[PDB]
Amino acid sequence: SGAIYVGNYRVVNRHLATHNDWANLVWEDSSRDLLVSSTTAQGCDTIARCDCQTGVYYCSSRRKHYPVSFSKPSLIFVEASEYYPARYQSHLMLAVGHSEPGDCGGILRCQHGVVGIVSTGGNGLVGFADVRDLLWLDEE
Ligand SMILES: CSc1ccccc1CC(=O)N1CCC[C@H](S(N)(=O)=O)C1
Ligand SMILES: [Zn+2]
Repeated sequence: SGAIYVGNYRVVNRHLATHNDWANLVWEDSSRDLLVSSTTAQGCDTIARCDCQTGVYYCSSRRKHYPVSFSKPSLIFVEASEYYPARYQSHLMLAVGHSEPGDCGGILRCQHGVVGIVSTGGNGLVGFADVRDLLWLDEE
């Protein structure tokens, strides 16, 4: 579990969105595994606006933050799960790092701010849904 709290937005994995998230929906995209809902309180996270390929992510199944090198946002086949059919997830970045199913939501960050959240992984991989292209998270 986990979310990004920037401005009056809450960014979560679409597959982990709550009823309250759906009832206060701003934007969602199944192909990216992302959903954004509106919040009453202002958040403290800042979004990175860069092309970094090195950063640090939080792994809840180890209670640890790990430095990682990650690929550029791309399309990558993600194996069928209880949440989506076998398919091409977009804007996804891969790294070598420990991950297990409930780690979705952990933040990946670089020197510029939050880069994205854990969405996939496996056999020593972890994948992140990028948010750096969502410029509207910084305003209104
Ligand atoms: C950290 S996820 C993980 C880790 C180790 C092993 C397996 C997984 C599960 C995983 O890859 N899933 C299941 C939840 C839905 C995502 S997604 N990206 O939204 O299609 C895909
Ligand atoms: Zn950066």
